[PDB]
Amino acid sequence: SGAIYVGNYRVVNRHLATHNDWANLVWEDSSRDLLVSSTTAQGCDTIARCDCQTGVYYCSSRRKHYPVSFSKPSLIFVEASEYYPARYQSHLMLAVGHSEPGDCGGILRCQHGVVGIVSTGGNGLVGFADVRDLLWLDE
Ligand SMILES: COc1ccccc1CN1C[C@@H](C(N)=O)CCC1=O
Ligand SMILES: [Zn+2]
Repeated sequence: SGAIYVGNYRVVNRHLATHNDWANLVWEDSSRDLLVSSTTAQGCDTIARCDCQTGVYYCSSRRKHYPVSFSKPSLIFVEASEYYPARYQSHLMLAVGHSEPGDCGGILRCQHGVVGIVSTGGNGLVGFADVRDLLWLDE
């Protein structure tokens, strides 16, 4: 679990969105595994606007943060789960590291701010859904 809070927005993994997230929907994209809902409270996370390929992510299945190198956002084939059939997920970044389904929502950060959230894993890889291209999150 986990979310990003910036301004009047809440960014979560689309497959973990609640009834309240869907009742206050701002934007969602199944191909990216992202959903953004509106909030009444003001959030103060900072979104990165950069092309970093190194950062640190939080792994709840180890209660640890890990430094990683990751690929630039791209279209990657993701095996089926109970939430999606096998498909290409867009705007995904991969790194070598540990990830279990419950790790989804853990933040990946660089020196400029939040880069994305855990969205995929297995076979010793971890995948992060990018948010750096969503410029409207700041306004
Ligand atoms: C071993 O599978 C994983 C490991 C870490 C994280 C996630 C998974 C598998 N997964 C993929 C998600 C997606 N983005 O398509 C949907 C929910 C889910 O359980
Ligand atoms: Zn950066």
